[PDB]
Amino acid sequence: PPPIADEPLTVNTGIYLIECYSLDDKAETFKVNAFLSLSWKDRRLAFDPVRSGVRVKTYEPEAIWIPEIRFVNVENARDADVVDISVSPDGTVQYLERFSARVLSPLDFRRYPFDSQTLHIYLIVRSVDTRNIVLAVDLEKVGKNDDVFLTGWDIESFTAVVKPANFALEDRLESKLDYQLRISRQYFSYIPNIILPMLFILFISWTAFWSTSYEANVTLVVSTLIAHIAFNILVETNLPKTPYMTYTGAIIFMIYLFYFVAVIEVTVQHYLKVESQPARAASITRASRIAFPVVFLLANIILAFLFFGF
Amino acid sequence: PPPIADEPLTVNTGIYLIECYSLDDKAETFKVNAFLSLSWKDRRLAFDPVRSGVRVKTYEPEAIWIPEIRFVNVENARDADVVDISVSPDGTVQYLERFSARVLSPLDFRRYPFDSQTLHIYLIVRSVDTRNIVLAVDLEKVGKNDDVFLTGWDIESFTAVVKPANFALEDRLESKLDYQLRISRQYFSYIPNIILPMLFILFISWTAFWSTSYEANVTLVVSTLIAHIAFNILVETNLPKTPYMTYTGAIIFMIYLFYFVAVIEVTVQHYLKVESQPARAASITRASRIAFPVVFLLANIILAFLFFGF
Amino acid sequence: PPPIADEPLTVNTGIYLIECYSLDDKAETFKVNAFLSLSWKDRRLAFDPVRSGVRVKTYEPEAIWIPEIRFVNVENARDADVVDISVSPDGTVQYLERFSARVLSPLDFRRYPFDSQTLHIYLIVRSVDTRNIVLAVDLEKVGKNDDVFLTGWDIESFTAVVKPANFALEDRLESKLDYQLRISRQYFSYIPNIILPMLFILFISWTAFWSTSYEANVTLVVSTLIAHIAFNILVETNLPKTPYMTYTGAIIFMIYLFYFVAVIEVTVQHYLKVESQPARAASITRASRIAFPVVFLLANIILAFLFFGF
Amino acid sequence: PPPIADEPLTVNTGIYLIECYSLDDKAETFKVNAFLSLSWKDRRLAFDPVRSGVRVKTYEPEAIWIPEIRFVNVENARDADVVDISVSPDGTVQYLERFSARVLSPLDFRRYPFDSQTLHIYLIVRSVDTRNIVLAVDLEKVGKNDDVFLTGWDIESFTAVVKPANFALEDRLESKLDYQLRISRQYFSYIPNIILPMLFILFISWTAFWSTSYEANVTLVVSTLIAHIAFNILVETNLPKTPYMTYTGAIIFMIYLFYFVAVIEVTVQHYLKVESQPARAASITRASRIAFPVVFLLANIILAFLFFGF
Amino acid sequence: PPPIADEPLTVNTGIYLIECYSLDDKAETFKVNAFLSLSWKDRRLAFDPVRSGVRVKTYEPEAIWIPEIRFVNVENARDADVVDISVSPDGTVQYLERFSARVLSPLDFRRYPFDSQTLHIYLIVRSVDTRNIVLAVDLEKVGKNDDVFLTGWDIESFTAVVKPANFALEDRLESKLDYQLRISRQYFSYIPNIILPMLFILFISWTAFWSTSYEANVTLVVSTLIAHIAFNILVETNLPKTPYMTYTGAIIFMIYLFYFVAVIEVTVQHYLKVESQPARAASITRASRIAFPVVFLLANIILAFLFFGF
Ligand SMILES: [As]
Repeated sequence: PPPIADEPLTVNTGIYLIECYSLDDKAETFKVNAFLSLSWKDRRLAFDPVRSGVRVKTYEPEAIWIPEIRFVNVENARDADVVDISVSPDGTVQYLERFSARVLSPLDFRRYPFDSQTLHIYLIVRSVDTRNIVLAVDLEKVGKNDDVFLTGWDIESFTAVVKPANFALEDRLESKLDYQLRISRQYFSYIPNIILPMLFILFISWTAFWSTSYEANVTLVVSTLIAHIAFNILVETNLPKTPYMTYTGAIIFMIYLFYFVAVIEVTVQHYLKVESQPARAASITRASRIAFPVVFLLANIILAFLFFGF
Repeated sequence: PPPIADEPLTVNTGIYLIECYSLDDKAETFKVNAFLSLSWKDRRLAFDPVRSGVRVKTYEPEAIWIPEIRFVNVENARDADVVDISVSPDGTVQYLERFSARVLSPLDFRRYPFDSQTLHIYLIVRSVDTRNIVLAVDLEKVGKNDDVFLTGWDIESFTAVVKPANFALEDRLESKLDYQLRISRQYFSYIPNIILPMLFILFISWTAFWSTSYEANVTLVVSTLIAHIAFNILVETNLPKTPYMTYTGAIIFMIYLFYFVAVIEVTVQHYLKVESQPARAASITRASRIAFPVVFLLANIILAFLFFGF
Repeated sequence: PPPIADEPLTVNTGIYLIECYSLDDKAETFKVNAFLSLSWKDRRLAFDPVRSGVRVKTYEPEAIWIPEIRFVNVENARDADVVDISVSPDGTVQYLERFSARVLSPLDFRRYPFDSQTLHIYLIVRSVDTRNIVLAVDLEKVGKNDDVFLTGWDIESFTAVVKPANFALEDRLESKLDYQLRISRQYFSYIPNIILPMLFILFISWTAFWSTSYEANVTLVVSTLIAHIAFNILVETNLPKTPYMTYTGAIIFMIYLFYFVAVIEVTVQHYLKVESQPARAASITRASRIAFPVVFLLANIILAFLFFGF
Repeated sequence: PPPIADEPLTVNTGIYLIECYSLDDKAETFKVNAFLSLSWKDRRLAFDPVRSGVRVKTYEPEAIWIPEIRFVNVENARDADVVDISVSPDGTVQYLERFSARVLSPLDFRRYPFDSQTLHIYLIVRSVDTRNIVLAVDLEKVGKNDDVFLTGWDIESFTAVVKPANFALEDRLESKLDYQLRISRQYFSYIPNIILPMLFILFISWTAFWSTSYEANVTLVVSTLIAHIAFNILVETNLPKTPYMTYTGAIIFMIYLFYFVAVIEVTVQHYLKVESQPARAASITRASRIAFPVVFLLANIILAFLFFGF
Repeated sequence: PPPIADEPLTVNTGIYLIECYSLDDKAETFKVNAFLSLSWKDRRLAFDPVRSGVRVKTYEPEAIWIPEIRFVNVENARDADVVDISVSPDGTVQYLERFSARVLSPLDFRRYPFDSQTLHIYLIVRSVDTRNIVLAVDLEKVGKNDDVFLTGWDIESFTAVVKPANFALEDRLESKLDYQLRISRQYFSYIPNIILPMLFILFISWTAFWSTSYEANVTLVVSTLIAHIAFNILVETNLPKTPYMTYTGAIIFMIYLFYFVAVIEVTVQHYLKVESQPARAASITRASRIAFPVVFLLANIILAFLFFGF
């Protein structure tokens, strides 16, 4: 029984994030528990303040006509309990629910450990024989507590795109709003636990530039190459199959090279020291001790620049 | 209370993919959230536009008779909320729901990292005492947004087989339609993370063709063979037990060989260099340095051709 | 309101597997989505074909009395939507639902990678003041599509034990039926990925029978022993804690020995070659080169026979 | 509308375990699916057998007053469907539901691999203005099938403490019963997969008591110490953070020592063989070959005794 | 239909923890099952003890007006069954439910293995046209059994902040209470399983201060460094991405250093012993044997003090 109008009826929205959690980088989802605040004029139930009852009248959902506000990017039906409904005299309705649903917004792992994100929540609404435009009421959208969690993410700002996007979808127009959740990652625990350890093994790797024993140079460059897989694999696991290239996947891969040419040297410092030409060998080995850490720290300035600096 | 007809009543279908996600290579499933668009003439509730009400009359599901459209290949009951029902004058019904269910379509991992897929959604409908034929209405089947996600897959085309398949199933005929979702994989993250690293270790493996120390040749060929298991195991994990042979399972296995004959050589370059016949040894070792990388790159053109080229 | 009878009322059952999936070796469960087909004579609602309406009358569940058919070996309440109910003239009822529940049937991993299974679905029904006997109607039990999936398993046959098992359970007799799903595993991906790789490392292991360097023989036999744990652990993970012995757990363990005595040899080929008695040493080493691969392939014929051949 | 009585009304309980499963050592829970059997005299609905109807009258739950029997140690609300209600003439009610809930009973991992357990299910009931005492009816408590599963546990006995525990809880007395599920673990798969492999590596560890090469003794004692972590870590994972000491955590830890002093020896057999005093060295090494396996098998008799024998 | 009052109506709260469990360090949640005890004067249904019925009258929830008490920090809607409602003569209501919900309270891993925690449960209540103030009744808040579990945590005290926090939230004041659950961790299983094993490997690490073989010193210091990752990774897994530094993450990282300088020494004890200057080498090696374990145990007093002592 929709509110007989003279034009496209505006429904006024708003979301108060109460709880945020389980951001799942693999799945590219995250769970939210918030308030949903709808309101619209349904003159059809305006009500003579003095003549009867009081300032505002309380209805159960079954009584009033309520707009079907579906969330767009959600796994399942949003999971909402109704908090209160309050019809003002002029026929204005005040709806408030408290839903909790897991939201499917994409993430950009291009700078992985040092990435900032922008999550979305949507809200469409399909029309009947009066059109429905949704729009935001920013006093109910200051949604976000001073307790909004989201482990391992700094939360920057919950805003929303005031202007809705009105489509035609199957001979019935819908109206979609964009609620924006901006977050930066807490890179850090990525250092003592990934970056640093990763580097350390790389350095030991090429301690075999001050060594002559092939036996203890393969026992050296090869042992460390293994541990790098232990890190490549550790990192690769908590991260989805991007069709593009990650920052850490870059360096984690660039690293794979400095182990190949590392193993190339140790190898050549021998077919060239069993060829009785140690003239050359400890000339090369001697060089490597510079070329490598340089080319590296060089290729990291090259690489790091390539991602953040551009 | 089904619509009294003069022949098999046609129900007109359509699916607008809203969200796509969690394609699960192991489970051979994927989750979809879409619009379901049904429509049929139920002359039984045609309604004198002028004489009463308006252009089109809105019903709740309980009022009208609605056709039971079950999805065929689904784990559980499809999970739908109803968006709107609109009976036209002539007795034509306009049904629209917005379901979300996880769909069990098979995948062909024969070219694994470089595979294209064709997912299916089904929709049967069993008949009563008027026969039901389903068929597609292509304005509600343009289903698929410009936002359809499906991480790590390029989505090519959502179409549908116009001609339904009508069975006899238990003394009651059913009608099944075929909705087709064609996707190609985003192979790539498979290179810096699998293929390349995998190859690199293989090359280091046979750096022991320019070495004479058995000690550092086993510390060499054997250490790399381990890391290959680290990749065989990593790859074997995100991939089901195909009764056939994968492409990467091919080369990942072909590889296992170039480590066995590699370890064969290093081994023989010694029972033949402690047999005071280094005449032969460094004749073999010398050859291996070619035979191997050739036979390999040869067997990869042979293998690769065997899969893609045929 | 149960159908007043003159004897134990027979309810006629049937299950059409529509979808099969998520067989979970660890959990010993599997999920099924099928048709449930019940039927019984309730003369109490026979209905004068000519005198009124038509050939058959359609009821909602609330109207008719329907038998409580519970599935026995199920995690939770079976998850069924009703497809149609059709009372024939003589008072015969035609019930059809389409449930989906996850089923707890045990598996026998005794031949693990090469095992065939026999899954069960149950269906009890408890009685009131007329006894209920269930029994199968084999036209609704041809249940199983030509699309029944079950990844990594060949499906052999869906049948059912016609004769029900009628118990006394708490001063009320119940009647249970046995629906049988027979499957063989798709052993194979177990070869290029487990068996073969496992063997290869074992062979390299005992390449140290043609070597004299203890340094490169422990670097040899020990490195491979590690990789075998990487396989024991890989295999042990996707497999429950059987109180009995698995086939692959056999050979995977038999293998642990050929590494212990392998490491015994290399070890003794030294306290007996530093004891200036290489007379003996390269007599033993020389032998091992046969004893081992023989005793092995021997113990595998012994072992394999012990499991399959008996 | 509770049954007007002359004293504390006894409600008669009973539980028929139908299914048992998912015992979760980490979570200290387990799932059960059983019958709940309640019964009480509500003279208020006694009913003249001859005068009307029949022997016993069937009610829906809404009609009768039923006692709120909550399970105490449960994660969520118990998940029950009602099987039948049958009021006898004298006003006696026969209630039967078939719930399934996951139960939070603690476990004692003190003897871990060789531990027996005693699970609990509770059932309280709070009173109104007639007191409620619960008590057991042992014909409906023989609950437990001949099919009760519980993977990896031998089920010994389902009994119940006849005398209830009646508290005062918030100015209203409750009555709690204790249903006892006694199980022993199927230790075994813990031997070929943990205990044995664990020991084997320990033995190889100290094969370096018959060796003199420090290079191949560290390559020896150290490589095995790693693999022990692979087992410490494997075992530690499927086991919660006990504030006390596990048996296997004992020996798994005692083991850590025999690798420290093992590495101590190999180390000292060298700063004492490069000190040109091999007089002593191969005197120690010689001793270790006994002290170790003895002190070990000794400390295991000491340790094992300490846990089981006391 | 809220209770017509003369001022802000006080609702009297209380929570009897019945069950506690699944504290999830990664998720920063925990599950609780307790009694919720509300009470308020609704003079509107006072009732002439003598004139009618009895001492107290029992209502179903639908009859009375009940206050909407939502829990604040909860994932989903709290999951409550109602235990009893009892209106006293004066119009006093006695409400009692038994909810079970999972609670999102944050934890401070700053002292990780040796940390004490303070969990929160909240309870807001929004007002209508009489204000609602909640407040605690400490006879229904002694909530907590003598059976409160919470595996791997010692439970210290369940109390509550008597003075509520009254906000203005969207032109309607709410009232929030703070229920406090204080727990200390059962550090311990962290020693035989983490701390000790971790240390042991560190000690073996630097057994290469009494060794001269580079081959057996890298096979030494490097093998142990790996095992440390096996522990860093084991520990890092059951612990969230703190933006701050953990205690064990400190020492687990401080440790990474004593392996780098350890490997630095062994390395330098060689480019300085192949430089025919063993004068210096076995002067350094000799020193390390002290500097290390000291600087360590020193840096641990330094470190441990830095966390607990301040
Ligand atoms: As190694």
